[PDB]
Amino acid sequence: SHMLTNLVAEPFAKLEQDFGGSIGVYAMDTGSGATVSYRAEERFPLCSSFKGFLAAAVLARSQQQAGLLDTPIRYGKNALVPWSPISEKYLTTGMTVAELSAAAVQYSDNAAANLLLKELGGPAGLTAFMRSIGDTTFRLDRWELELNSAIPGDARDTSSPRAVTESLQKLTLGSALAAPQRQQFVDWLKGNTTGNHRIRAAVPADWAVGDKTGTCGVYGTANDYAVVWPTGRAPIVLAVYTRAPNKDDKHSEAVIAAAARLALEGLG
Ligand SMILES: O=C(Nc1nnn[nH]1)c1cc(-c2ccccc2)n(-c2ccccc2)n1
Repeated sequence: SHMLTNLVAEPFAKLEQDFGGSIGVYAMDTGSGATVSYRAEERFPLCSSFKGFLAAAVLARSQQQAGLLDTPIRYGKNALVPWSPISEKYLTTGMTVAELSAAAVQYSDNAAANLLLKELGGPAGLTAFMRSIGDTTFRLDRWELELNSAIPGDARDTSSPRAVTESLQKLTLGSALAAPQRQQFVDWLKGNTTGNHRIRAAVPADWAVGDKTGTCGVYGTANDYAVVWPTGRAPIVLAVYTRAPNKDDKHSEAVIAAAARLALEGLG
């Protein structure tokens, strides 16, 4: 589908010129097979958007570990990382593995993320899971909050919008997860609360959307990926990532939404 990529090439370049940074977009229409690419193979910092794959990784481990999702996890005050709005409310009680996973996806809870990263063997364990579903691009290298440095040219804690999309499609529509675990992942993504102004702001009001956002902040680095379900039609999977050369460059949610629109425009 080289035709549709060329259709939106000039609009995408004008958008990233207005933003003053780089924009990486990949989108595939599972109803036709048409794809749109713009910097889709370049590396962008994952930021918080890794927590979606972190939850899918926990779901795959629950398959051969029955009752993993129900295992209570108690944690002290030192386990609290800045921006842990869900975990700091159960500090005196604890939470379940499934609760921590839903908090990491839907609220980007950081203490919950590090607690789950520890459950999987650290960032290498999550990287191991993505390789095991066919993703050779994804890599996680550090924990919260070190993974958010978004240093120009640093491949640590990065993936490509295409690999993100391809892996998201495998885990939400393909066979990387079993039918029970697949629906829970889609359900966790559908209930995300942090993405109202990104991909969700780019789709019609009747579309069902599951997404996970990321906001390094520095270097104008923010992102969003989603599986969107048009009414009575096959779903589209897409990923939109941005970065910028200067540490104090500001990210733009509006730019992310506008990029999600141009990709849907490219696919129809
Ligand atoms: O990515 C993020 N958030 C999100 N976006 N979409 N969903 N969640 C996100 C949040 C934060 C953060 C900010 C303040 C306090 C605690 C954490 N940092 C962060 C962490 C360290 C250095 C620079 C940025 N990055």
